[PDB]
Amino acid sequence: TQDCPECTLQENPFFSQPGAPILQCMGCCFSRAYPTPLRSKKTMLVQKNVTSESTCCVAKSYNRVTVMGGFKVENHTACHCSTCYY
Amino acid sequence: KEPLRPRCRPINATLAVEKEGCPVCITVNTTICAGYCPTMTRVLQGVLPALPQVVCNYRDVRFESIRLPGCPRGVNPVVSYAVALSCQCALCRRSTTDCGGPKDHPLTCD
Ligand SMILES: *[C@@H]1O[C@H](CO)[C@@H](O[C@@H]2O[C@H](CO)[C@@H](O)[C@H](O)[C@H]2NC(C)=O)[C@H](O)[C@H]1NC(C)=O
Ligand SMILES: *[C@@H]1O[C@H](CO)[C@@H](O[C@@H]2O[C@H](CO)[C@@H](O)[C@H](O)[C@H]2NC(C)=O)[C@H](O)[C@H]1NC(C)=O
Ligand SMILES: *[C@@H]1O[C@H](CO)[C@@H](O)[C@H](O)[C@H]1NC(C)=O
Ligand SMILES: *[C@@H]1O[C@H](CO)[C@@H](O)[C@H](O)[C@H]1NC(C)=O
Repeated sequence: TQDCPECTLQENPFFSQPGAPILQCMGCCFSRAYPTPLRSKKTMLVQKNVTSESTCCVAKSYNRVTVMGGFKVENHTACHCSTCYY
Repeated sequence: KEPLRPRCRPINATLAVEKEGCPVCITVNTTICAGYCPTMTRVLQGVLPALPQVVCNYRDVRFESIRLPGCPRGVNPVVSYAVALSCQCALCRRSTTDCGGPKDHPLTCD
């Protein structure tokens, strides 16, 4: 029976310069997949036999900065599980 | 149980089974895949081939049939359903799977 890490702000350690950390939203979010219902099939040009419902650990807010010379990284500042195919 | 955010594993639930043509719609006990899965987005821009994310998904499947009651003479009433043996955390391949978001509890007759 296994656990999954909360979706939170971790620290990216390749871009983090001391006293200038870059935060990344890493973590786990709830998802599920069951077989596509009949209703839905009668909606598809190409029948999909399985339906996946999913949320994903993403940035609620962030600021695009630049670091270590010329990397143009986006530094997150709040996470949450959201639409996965954005 | 002990996990707060359970990793992807089959969990049994009841799903609505019906065939276009028989009076009733029934429900059968099966196992689907539901759980948590680790995702993350890149911080570095210059977005090199954007990192595709994973969904909790079927691994090993089994099928079980059932004879639908009420079906008139002629119509075939045996309907097979998928049952999750193994669940795994992998990407949603858009060829076979309908990769979408949360519809609130679609597993239901009527
Ligand atoms: C990236 O964003 C973080 C988040 O605000 C910035 O670091 C914050 O700095 C304050 C003051 O030291 C501390 O609270 C934390 O280190 C960070 N905030 C939080 C809520 O933990 C960081 O400066 C940003 N990086 C750049 C280059 O702007
Ligand atoms: C959804 O449809 C896919 C495509 O046929 C199924 O995948 C195949 O499953 C069979 C057994 O049912 C295997 O023998 C094949 O090797 C699989 N092929 C591929 C490309 O995946 C899948 O089993 C179906 N899943 C559900 C839940 O019904
Ligand atoms: C599926 O597993 C067992 C099988 O007997 C079942 O009793 C249980 O209710 C289901 N598990 C969960 C987590 O719902
Ligand atoms: C749901 O389906 C089976 C069908 O025989 C049932 O016996 C059991 O409660 C569940 N299956 C498993 C593998 O837990």
